[PDB]
Amino acid sequence: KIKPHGPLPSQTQLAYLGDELAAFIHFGPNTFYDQEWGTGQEDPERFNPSQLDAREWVRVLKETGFKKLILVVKHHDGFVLYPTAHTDYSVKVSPWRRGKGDLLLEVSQAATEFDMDMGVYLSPWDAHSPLYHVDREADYNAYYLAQLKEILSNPNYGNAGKFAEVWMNGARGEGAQKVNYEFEKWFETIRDLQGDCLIFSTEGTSIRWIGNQRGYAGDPLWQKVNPDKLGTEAELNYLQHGDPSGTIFSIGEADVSIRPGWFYHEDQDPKSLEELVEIYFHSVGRGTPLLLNIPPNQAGLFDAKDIERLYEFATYRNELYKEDLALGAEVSGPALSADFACRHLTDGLETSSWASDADLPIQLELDLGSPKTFDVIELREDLKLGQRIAAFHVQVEVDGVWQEFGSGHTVGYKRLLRGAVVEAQKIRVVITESQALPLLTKISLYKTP
Amino acid sequence: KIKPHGPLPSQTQLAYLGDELAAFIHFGPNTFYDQEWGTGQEDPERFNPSQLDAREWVRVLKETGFKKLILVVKHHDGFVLYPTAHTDYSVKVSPWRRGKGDLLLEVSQAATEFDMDMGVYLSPWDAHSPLYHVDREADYNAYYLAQLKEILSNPNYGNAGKFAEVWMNGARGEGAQKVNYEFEKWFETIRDLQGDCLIFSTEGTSIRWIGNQRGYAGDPLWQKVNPDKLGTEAELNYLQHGDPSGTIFSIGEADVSIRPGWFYHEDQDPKSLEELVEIYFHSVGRGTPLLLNIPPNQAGLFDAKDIERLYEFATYRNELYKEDLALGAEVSGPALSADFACRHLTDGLETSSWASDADLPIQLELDLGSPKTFDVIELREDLKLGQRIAAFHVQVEVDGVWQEFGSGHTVGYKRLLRGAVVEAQKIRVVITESQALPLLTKISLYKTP
Ligand SMILES: CC(=O)N[C@@H]1[C@@H](O[C@@H]2O[C@@H](C)[C@@H](O)[C@@H](O)[C@@H]2O)[C@H](O[C@@H]2O[C@H](CO)[C@H](O)[C@H](O)[C@H]2O[C@@H]2O[C@@H](C)[C@@H](O)[C@@H](O)[C@@H]2O)[C@@H](CO)O[C@@H]1O
Ligand SMILES: CC(=O)N[C@@H]1[C@@H](O[C@@H]2O[C@@H](C)[C@@H](O)[C@@H](O)[C@@H]2O)[C@H](O[C@@H]2O[C@H](CO)[C@H](O)[C@H](O)[C@H]2O[C@@H]2O[C@@H](C)[C@@H](O)[C@@H](O)[C@@H]2O)[C@@H](CO)O[C@@H]1O
Repeated sequence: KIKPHGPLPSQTQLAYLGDELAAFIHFGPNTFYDQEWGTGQEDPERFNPSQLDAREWVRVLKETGFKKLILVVKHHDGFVLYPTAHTDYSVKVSPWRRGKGDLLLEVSQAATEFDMDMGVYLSPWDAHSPLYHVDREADYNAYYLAQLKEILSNPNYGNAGKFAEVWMNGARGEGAQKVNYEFEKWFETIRDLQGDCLIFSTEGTSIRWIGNQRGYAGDPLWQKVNPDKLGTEAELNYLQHGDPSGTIFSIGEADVSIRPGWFYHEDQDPKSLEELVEIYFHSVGRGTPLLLNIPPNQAGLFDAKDIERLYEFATYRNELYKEDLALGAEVSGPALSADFACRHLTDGLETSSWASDADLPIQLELDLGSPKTFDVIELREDLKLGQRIAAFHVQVEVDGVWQEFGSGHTVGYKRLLRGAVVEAQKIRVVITESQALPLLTKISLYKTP
Repeated sequence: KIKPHGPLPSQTQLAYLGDELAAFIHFGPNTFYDQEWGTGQEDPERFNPSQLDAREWVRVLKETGFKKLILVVKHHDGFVLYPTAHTDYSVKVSPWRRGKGDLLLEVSQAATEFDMDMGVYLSPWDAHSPLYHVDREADYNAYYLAQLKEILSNPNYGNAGKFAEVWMNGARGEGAQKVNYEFEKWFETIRDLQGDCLIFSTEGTSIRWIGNQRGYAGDPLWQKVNPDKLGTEAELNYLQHGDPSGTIFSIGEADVSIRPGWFYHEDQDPKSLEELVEIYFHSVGRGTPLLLNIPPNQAGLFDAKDIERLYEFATYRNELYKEDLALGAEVSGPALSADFACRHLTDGLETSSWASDADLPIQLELDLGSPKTFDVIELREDLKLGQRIAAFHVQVEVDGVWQEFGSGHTVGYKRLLRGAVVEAQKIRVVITESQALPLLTKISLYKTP
């Protein structure tokens, strides 16, 4: 047996890493006020998306490869998009659905139909609530917690009653009240109702912020941190790269809007395909999920251009992965045992993996059997045994000279590394630094479309 | 009052950093044999450029903003491109210029005319020389040394007899003799003849390899290293990022070819303008020089496409820097003294700088006086006092919300950081990690053409 190394991921964490793509939905009063942050003074009468079709949101996301939908149900403005018992500042007083509307239910029904996992974003900062004050913070915490209970205990919310992620945004305006949150009590309730449901927060939960809203994970990206170096004043580079000596497994989730803003603005356009592809390689291609925000318009529909762009992005990915040019390639180099043999890297069996306790550097050489043309290499670690690799490089033989293809720090769950398009038959993967004996589950090669 | 921090750059190091752009020329038997490496078996009869014109090489490089030209005078194949006294394997037995050719002379004459600084590449690995053998190590070292003297002592070579850089490539083929080099003796002779002349080597000299041939400097890029971690087995990431605790100032030179290969190949084309721009931002824009290789063809001329590409590249840079949108902006934040005032960051005077010993984070806010449109910020440290900054980020105010523009690790001699195109009047530069109290000499803003 190989012993584990470092902090190990939970099954829910591994599941998210495997899923890769999640969608965010920011929609609410801000959409009608053409703004990014609201004050809590917005008029509920303005909230009337009469053409809203939550099933279309879910259908398009499902068809374009998203595996989770994180819905904003209360942004910083404090307007609640389901009929909570706990405030009057909700859809109950809006004309939408004649006051009888429940956006969390509408989305949940569609998600259940499509087997789309659900997340829920409930803003800690609340610019509306009279309880949002240091002098009333116990009451505000009870309000927040009561809403968690309403959302997470109702079998009609979630994907068949299940939530996969809870989002606790760390943002608060200059000159807001400095309310402190009862995080542990909140986390306890989340477990009680939803088990190992992932939580995004400023604290030492299973998901952290990557430290930017550009969709950019660092290299290295260690999916681990020490919770005592988080909080609202966590260093951006600490979030972006993680901690080589981290004590908990932590996914640095890469959130980014398809538009400049999180909410829909008529005068904005979605990112180009080119732009989304760069994001993809720097998020999913660095071993962390991409959480891409798609904001419905004032009608309650995704914008036509955004929809087109999501199908274009899905096509791109489907084409990228159409053929693994490394499948069945002969692999040589050191290997711990037959059970961890080199051939496990290209055998297309996800139940087989390679490992070596040899001295570094470790050099794996692939022979594709004939010259093939590629510009992407994919490597994967076995994170059930912990993240280990800290430096590697790749070379390709060109006219009898071993030339560089590219280099990196970490591998993680999955690392895509691009290089110049090359026609080659022999490739070397060289592991040069690792915290423990390296394991890899797969080496793949692709040509970008 | 301010004490220096860390290893300080030499005058020659600072001059190169200020110059930013160097050209490389790989030309020789390999050009005629359509290969990247040679064996020393190449036939000197075949070395016969129809129309070589070094003045044209120099003219174009000068007009396109290059400040130094590093010329290969002997590649791994061992063929010497000046009439050396120390081997018969040279242009003396070539039909070029009826056996009387001297490529170093032709280049130096033109370089002297155009005041183009000169570098020389003399390959340590020599596949031809009968002295290149462990049994004949001292004889090979004496051969290499004698050639350094031929090159570096002759007033007709260099820019008016001066060389700015000597290049000692670390590459050697796997099969080759394991000759060791008399580095210290070589460096002493280089100092005797050429003073502070920069040296690129695998050892602890003034220039190191960045660790790839893609034109990519890391972030961070510490322009310093510990010589005990260099040699041929230096880790690539160590070269690419430098050493936060480095003991010598070291420029990680970013060398890259305009083509896939270093030598000219008929079937290859130059990089796009877009590709060169990306390289630029990741080399010069991360505080290190770009050394761009332009290989003459079999006629001894630069390819017409390569030339056009060099002009397009120069045009781009000229446009980019045409207007500094931050000039004269009001700058607020902590400052060490009147001598180090905030206003020095945008006063246009290269002799005024800012510093602060305030507790981190240090926040500098610029007010441009009116909304301006930009997508690049430039920061510079004062490396005469040592490299210090280890983390910073930049924010811009958009509709009363402070939004991120971008973040990084190091600044160094010069850091360009691109962000989404924004129209803003107010920007914040926030320094969050620094090895000693931070200094900056300038903040500039540009719009990419
Ligand atoms: C309008 C806008 O761009 N605001 C950002 C703010 O984004 C927040 O998160 C996004 C997803 C969206 O819901 C926004 O409306 C919301 O304000 C950024 O806040 C960070 O957001 C990330 C998620 O991307 C985390 O939630 C993180 O904890 C937030 O940073 C915290 O709060 C900031 C105000 C700072 O105090 C920061 O140091 C904290 O960690 C902030 C990022 O600076 O930038 C705009 O405010
Ligand atoms: C054909 C080719 O691409 N060769 C590279 C080789 O490039 C060398 O340098 C360039 C500029 C050109 O003159 C090539 O003909 C020449 O072989 C690379 O060698 C590294 O080169 C850099 C400069 O870019 C430094 O000179 C560095 O010291 C070299 O690496 C050393 O030698 C290698 C063979 C490895 O042992 C390496 O770890 C050493 O540092 C190498 C890079 O691996 O790749 C091709 O051979």
